[PDB]
Amino acid sequence: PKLVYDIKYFARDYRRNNSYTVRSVDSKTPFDYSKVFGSAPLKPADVKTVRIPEVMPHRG
Amino acid sequence: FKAVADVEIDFSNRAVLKKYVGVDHLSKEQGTKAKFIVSLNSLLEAVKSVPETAEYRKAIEATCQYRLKVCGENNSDAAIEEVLDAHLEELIAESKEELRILPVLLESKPWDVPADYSAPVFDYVDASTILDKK
Amino acid sequence: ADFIVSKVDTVVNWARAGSMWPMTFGLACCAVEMMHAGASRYDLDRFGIIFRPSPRQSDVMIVAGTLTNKMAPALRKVYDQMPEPKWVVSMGSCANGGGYYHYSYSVVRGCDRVVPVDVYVPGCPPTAEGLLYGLLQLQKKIYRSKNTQLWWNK
Amino acid sequence: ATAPQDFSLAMKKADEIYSGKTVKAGDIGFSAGVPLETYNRKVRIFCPAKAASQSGLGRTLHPSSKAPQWKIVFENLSKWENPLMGWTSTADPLENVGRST
Amino acid sequence: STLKPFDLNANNAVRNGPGGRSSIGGVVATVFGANGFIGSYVVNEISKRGNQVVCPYRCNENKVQPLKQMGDLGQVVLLPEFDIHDDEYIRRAISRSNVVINCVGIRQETKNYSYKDVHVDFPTRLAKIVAESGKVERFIQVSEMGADVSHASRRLQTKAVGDEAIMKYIPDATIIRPGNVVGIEDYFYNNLIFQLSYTIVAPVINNGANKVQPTYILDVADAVVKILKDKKTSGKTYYLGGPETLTMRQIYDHLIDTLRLSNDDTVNLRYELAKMLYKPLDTLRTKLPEFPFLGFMMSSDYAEEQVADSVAPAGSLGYKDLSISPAKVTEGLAIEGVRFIRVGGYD
Amino acid sequence: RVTDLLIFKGREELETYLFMYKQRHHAITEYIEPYQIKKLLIERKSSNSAFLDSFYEKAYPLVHSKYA
Amino acid sequence: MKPLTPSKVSNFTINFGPQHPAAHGVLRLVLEMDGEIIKRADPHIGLLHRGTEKLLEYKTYNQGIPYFDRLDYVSMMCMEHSYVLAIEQLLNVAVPLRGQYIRVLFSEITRIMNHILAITCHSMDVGALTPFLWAFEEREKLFEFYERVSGARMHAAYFRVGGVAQDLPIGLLRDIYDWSRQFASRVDEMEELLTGNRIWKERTIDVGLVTAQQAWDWGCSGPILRGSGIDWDLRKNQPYDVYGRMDFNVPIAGHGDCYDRYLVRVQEMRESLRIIYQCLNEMPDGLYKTPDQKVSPPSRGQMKQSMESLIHHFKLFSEGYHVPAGETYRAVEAPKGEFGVYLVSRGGNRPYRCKIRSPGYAHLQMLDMVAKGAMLADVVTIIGTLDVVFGEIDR
Amino acid sequence: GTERRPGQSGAWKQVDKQRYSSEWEQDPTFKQVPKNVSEVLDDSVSVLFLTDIVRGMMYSASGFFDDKVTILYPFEKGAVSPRFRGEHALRRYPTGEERCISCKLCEAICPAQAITIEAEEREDGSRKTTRYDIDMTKCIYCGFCQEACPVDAIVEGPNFEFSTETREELLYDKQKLLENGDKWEQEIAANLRTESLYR
Amino acid sequence: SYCYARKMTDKDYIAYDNIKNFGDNYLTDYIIKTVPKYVTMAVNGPAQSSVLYQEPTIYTTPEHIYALCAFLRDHVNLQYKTLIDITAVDYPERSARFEVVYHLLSPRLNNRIRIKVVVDEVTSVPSVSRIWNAANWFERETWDMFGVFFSNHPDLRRVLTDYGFTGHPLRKDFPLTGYTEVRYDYGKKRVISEPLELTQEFRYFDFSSPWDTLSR
Ligand SMILES: CCCCCCCCCCCCCCCCCCCC(=O)O[C@H](COC(=O)CCCCCCCCCCCCCC)COP(=O)(O)OCCN
Ligand SMILES: NC(=O)C1=CN([C@@H]2O[C@H](COP(=O)(O)OP(=O)(O)OC[C@H]3O[C@@H](n4cnc5c(N)ncnc54)[C@H](OP(=O)(O)O)[C@@H]3O)[C@@H](O)[C@H]2O)C=CC1
Ligand code: SF4
Ligand code: SF4
Ligand code: SF4
Repeated sequence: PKLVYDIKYFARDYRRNNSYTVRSVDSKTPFDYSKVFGSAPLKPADVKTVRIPEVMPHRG
Repeated sequence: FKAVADVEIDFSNRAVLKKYVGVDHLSKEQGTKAKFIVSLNSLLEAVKSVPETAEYRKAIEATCQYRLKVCGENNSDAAIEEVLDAHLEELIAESKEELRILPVLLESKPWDVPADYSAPVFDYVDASTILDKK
Repeated sequence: ADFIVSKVDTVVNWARAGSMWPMTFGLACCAVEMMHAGASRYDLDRFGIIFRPSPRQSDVMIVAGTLTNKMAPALRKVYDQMPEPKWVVSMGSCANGGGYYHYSYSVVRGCDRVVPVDVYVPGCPPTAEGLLYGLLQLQKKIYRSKNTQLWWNK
Repeated sequence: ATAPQDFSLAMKKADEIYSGKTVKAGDIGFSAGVPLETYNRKVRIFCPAKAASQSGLGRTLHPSSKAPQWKIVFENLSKWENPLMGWTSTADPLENVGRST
Repeated sequence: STLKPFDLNANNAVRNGPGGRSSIGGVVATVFGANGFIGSYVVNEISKRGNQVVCPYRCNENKVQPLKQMGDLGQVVLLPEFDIHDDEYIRRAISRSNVVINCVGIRQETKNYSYKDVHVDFPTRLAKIVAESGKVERFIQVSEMGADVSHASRRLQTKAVGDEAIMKYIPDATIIRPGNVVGIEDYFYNNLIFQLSYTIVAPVINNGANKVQPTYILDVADAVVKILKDKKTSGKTYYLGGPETLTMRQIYDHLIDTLRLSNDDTVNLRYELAKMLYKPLDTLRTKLPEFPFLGFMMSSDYAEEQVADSVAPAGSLGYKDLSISPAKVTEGLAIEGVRFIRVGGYD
Repeated sequence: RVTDLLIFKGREELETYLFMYKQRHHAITEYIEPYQIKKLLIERKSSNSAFLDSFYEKAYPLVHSKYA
Repeated sequence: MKPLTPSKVSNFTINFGPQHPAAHGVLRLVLEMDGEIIKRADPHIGLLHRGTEKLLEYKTYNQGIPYFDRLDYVSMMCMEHSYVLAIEQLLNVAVPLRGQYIRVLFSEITRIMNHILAITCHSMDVGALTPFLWAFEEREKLFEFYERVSGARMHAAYFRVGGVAQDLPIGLLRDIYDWSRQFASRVDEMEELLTGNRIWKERTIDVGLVTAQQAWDWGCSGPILRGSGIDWDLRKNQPYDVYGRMDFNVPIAGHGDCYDRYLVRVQEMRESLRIIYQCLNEMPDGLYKTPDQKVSPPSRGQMKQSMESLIHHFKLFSEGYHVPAGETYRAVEAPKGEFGVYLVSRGGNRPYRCKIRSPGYAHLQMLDMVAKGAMLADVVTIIGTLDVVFGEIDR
Repeated sequence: GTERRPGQSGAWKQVDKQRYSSEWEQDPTFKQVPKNVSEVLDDSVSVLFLTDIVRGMMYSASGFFDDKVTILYPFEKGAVSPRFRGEHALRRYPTGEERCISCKLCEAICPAQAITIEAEEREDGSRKTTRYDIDMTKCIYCGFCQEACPVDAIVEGPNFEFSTETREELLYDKQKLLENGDKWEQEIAANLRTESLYR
Repeated sequence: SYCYARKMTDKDYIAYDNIKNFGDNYLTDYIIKTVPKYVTMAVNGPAQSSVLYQEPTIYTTPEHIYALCAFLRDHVNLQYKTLIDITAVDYPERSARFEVVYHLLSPRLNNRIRIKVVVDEVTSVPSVSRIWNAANWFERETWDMFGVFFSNHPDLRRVLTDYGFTGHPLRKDFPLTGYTEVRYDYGKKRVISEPLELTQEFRYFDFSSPWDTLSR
């Protein structure tokens, strides 16, 4: 354990360091369907998959 | 997945699989490629009622075009299933389910909003991002 | 005669205590501990305790779970249908005193408010051996009674 | 005093976007379904003062404080001791609701 | 309505709470005969209001089971071994008690206990023991309405003699004298029904001429509470008769009607014949244990008490002095119990 | 609107008895018994005013009394 | 001028009361039946409503964990697991790998006992009593593991925010491994008595038929989905612990009848045995609870030697940790389906709102659709496959 | 096994479907028509001779002769681990001085609010409790109070035989808890010494 | 749509890349742009599905809830075929006290969405049972616990609370112990309800620190 003689919570404080940003969305600007379906596969070969996360986050 | 039946059956037959997992309950029809093409074209005809400069209509047009393309290059009906991550039967039922809510969307007309419409969006920033690095 | 009456009452106590027909009012967690207590590993049928589905044929009643205001009338109705000896055992903190749902709008603080309780078995859940200890305490209570001698000198 | 810049932002925003319909005073109390003698009880609306032991300003009405600090409290009623175990017994249903929630 | 205090000295200090189960009432009570029909309801009334009730009982755990539910923790104290001849136990029972209620009585004689013991010796002995203490403030004794020194029946005569002895030792005692009490566990309607249904013939002494004033158990239980809530009631005998005076023939007929019996099973066993049929059977009773087959009805004392009119004397205290309106025992909730048996749409 | 809610709740109260959700003893306890009790009640018209009676009874009038 | 045709009327509004060979708990069921066939079923619940959700609001977060154990007495670990996961998400707390493994292991163990009880109690409801007693000995062996780790056979309260309450006692992994060496043979013994039996087949085949669309419409989860042909598992589709590493296959059936769900549950027991073996072999070494002592209690020697640790111990066992303002819904694959907690925090030490999503609530709602056209005897089997727990249904 | 016959089913409508339609032969799980004479005899004798029944009969009959698993509860007791949470007990130091220092943390951590504590300064000057009562009809035996105590004063002993005949005896007090600690001192100490290694 | 088992082996993937992206970062913008009238505000926050991802929360008004739910279930790209639960949260500080929360699942998108309708005691929320059959009991529970009326519900009845219960228990103004208590009386051989008395009162322990900052 590297925390025995090296104590710094503010470096390891994730609870109080979360924040919420703000945006405004409007109907006038069109949605980018190029992003949604341009990256979509058109053939079986191009299919890409997201693997299951093996472990949940741990400090180590 | 693993079959829970002691009886030995072949799951590469691509019909014994469908009989085992109960796709027949979803639709008694075989669900060929031509049926999918017809369903997509009927959805395209249906969404004509929605105004031309409506984001919903553009979305349905884009999705139908993408799926008609995926039907285009892929001559195998199973290949369409692999690309679209679905059985052809449920892909066909999908367009009918879309057809069902068109009357409800034409009664309230959600696309009508004023030219100053603004929907505030609040986004969450994780501390792990900032603490580890910037 | 005072000797004969004593022999009769001790035989009657043996008969009543050895063959206890319990009816289990299994609301909640404790009913499964009772399930385990009547399983292979603890043989209640060796003790002579064998569960009977209907109240009319049961002489001991075990309240094992959280009694709610919705249920207490049904608990009392079941208790009234039982025959005259009718010993009642309260098992678990919920039945004994409301327990962990004590300060709730829907919970009765102890089945003692609704029905008289002879033996209280504490736990959450009470260990099965603890339930057998309570049943043996009730068996001792039955042995203690000398009804026929009291009948002679009444 | 600047801004919390957290979930409270969306909380306040949900507050200002939405609103409640006006009703006559006391009409909702009948809809609540509680005993009507509950509303015979009198209410004191106050903010707790700072404890003299501590020097923190969180509990006070201060620009630092971002939490609700105004309580509805009901008047104190009779309390007695359990004859068997000396526990504090009460018959007041509204004893701790106002302070707690 | 405003709750009225239990008029006991220094009650104002000890009392606290709304008057419910968990509240504190300043009444500690030793109710003799608690497991009986009358005693159980009195215990229920006293304990319901947060008071502590000491219940001496002859060893019988199953009989005293309902009394356990009556009160909160530590309020109903059940003393295991009660003997009417044991002074030390009586002193221990009334040690902390400021009111004592005596409901101990026997409907019939046995070999162990006679009327003169239970109805005379026990009241006198208990009266002396209560008098020497001084802490006990209120004493209530429960007796029959027809009890008189000049009564043919031995039960009703011994009861009156015991009441006079109690009045001698404690001058401030109140003698509650209810009529035939109707209840779910009563010995009036239940015995009449058992006579009508599981007996070959229902013998009725004379033609049912004897008049009675039956009262409901809840009314007597409330009357006990009203006695204890007023100190002005002390030293007075209250004849708690029912709202309506009825002949025994009317009650038998109305039971037959409510139960929808096919016809009248009652027969005329006139007096001077019961006095010959039951007279040896009394000597039989005094030499044999308690037997379910024969009791109460099958005695010369019952015939003697069913040839007189057990009604309240004209000038007398009653429910009106206690501001209670007695409920009719031939209609309403009182009669539900017999109603459940049969009403002609039933079975 | 409050009237609508109250009517819906009263309809629920009726439906409980009509559909046998509640039982006979519930009807006895909550309606018939109190009404019969009120008729059978005899009370002495108190000469003391309302304040005097509550003052004699309890320190805090707002607390309920049981078995009055 | 063409005659009209009249119809028939249904009566017999029966009341099916609390009944012992059924899913455990008290069930009041009002059934309208045309003759011997049911036309409407209206389950009456609230007989075990203890006001859990409102009681949570008056307790601190660590004080409210034992509520989740008692919500479902068959599967305690899975029930408290969702609560601790939601608090961890709001607190941004990372669980050490050993504790993640211990949680997955004991979750699989409670899954196995749940399936054992479900199958054997369902057989008892049918009327076969031998598998039931043959199963209690296994369930005792697993309760012994619980009493070893926590000191309580049923309500362990072992899962905590940031890890587990205590470490695994020495010798436990060997004992669990032995129980695993013999478990498959025991399950095969049970499987022969149930599977292949003509009376069991006749009682269960084509009873309680559900289709995939119906299951999604009514919000069903777990064995009900997988017996109809839906390849959906939270442990695979939405992993929540080191389940992603674990290698196991979803059991799938297609008919949707009672028998298919029974077969699914047996295969689920086998898959859980495989997951347990992987957990045993790959169990890491190190911390079992989070190193942060502002959300987890310090060790006893540490509180007895350090001032900061005594302060943290005092403020965690009196006030508790403060959870940042936010809302979260965390779901776990419980043995009965998907169990989720919707936790709303305003920044205090007590939950403002803790909604519990019952997997069995939607199944009991589905009872009416499933038990249409059936018989009075079929209701018991249909209830058995739903495997409803009424303390779990009535929070 | 898993395979099903056209005749055997539990639902009337499904029986009607299979009786009057041949969609069951399309389905893989069902058993197909025998197509040979010998297969017809095999299936006919299987159904008519109750074959599957007997196979379960032998495996059940194995139950008669296998080693019974049961415990004579009075004579033999089930295995109990050191961690076991049972009847509560207040503990004393080896000198005879109570370990309790009235921090009142166990009352704050009690999920069920079963502990009521009030204290004072003792004449010597120690922080000691004038009252420590636990409601065992309200306890849930979580063991949180044993976790919160900084001096090991309160422990859940190894005793599960503490049923009573009245509820008042289940309202423990300081004297009763101290007596329970005295009665089970050595066992509690051994369990704590073993448990200290882990935590 | 319906996750009918298709791939017999090698379905190790949580989902496809495109399906994940469309729902990881475009889902709220897509909803707002497609059906703008229904949406009033949107919040992206910690995910219901997982810790690592982000899931949307949409605030809509009671009048638009039925059409928004119908759009969410049957839109080709967004197929929220499942209603996980329906819940309400009481905020007495607000004029519109109750926030009715809807939790949905899209099996195809492997995503969770949360829909909030903010109402008060008098206003009603249209029932969504026709969209999801599971809603019936959830709306009945919301009516029982909080007192929120649901319009056009097939039969809105109380579920959890005792028969004859008129108060709504999960309202923040409702006492924790309630107002009444249940006991059997010997005199009247019935189980009866009486005003509450507590032998030992609930002890509220105020643990709040002045120095804390997380409290909002
Ligand atoms: C094939 C040879 C060709 C020659 C032709 C000869 C024809 C057979 C003549 C032999 C006479 C002996 C027959 C034994 C009795 C069986 C009667 C018919 C068998 C039968 O139909 O099977 C089931 C009846 O058995 C049951 O299942 C009843 C329940 C039994 C439970 C109790 C069992 C007791 C143990 C068995 C008796 C052992 C006695 C000694 C211990 C019905 O059911 P199904 O639906 O499958 O048939 C209907 C399918 N359309
Ligand atoms: N019809 C009525 O009920 C009426 C009754 N009364 C009078 O009220 C009194 C009681 O009424 P009720 O309760 O009906 O009579 P019960 O016999 O029902 O009650 C009698 C009580 O006295 C006890 N008891 C009797 N003999 C002895 C004894 N020798 N030693 C100790 N305890 C004894 C009994 O205990 P155990 O059960 O062990 O004997 C029982 O608890 C009687 O005197 C009766 O005359 C007044 C008006 C009418
Ligand atoms: S006492 Fe504990 S184990 Fe028993 S029913 Fe209540 S919560 Fe469940
Ligand atoms: S074990 Fe838990 S409930 Fe029992 S006294 Fe200790 S802290 Fe309280
Ligand atoms: S038992 Fe332990 S935790 Fe409880 S007051 Fe005493 S020292 Fe404190």
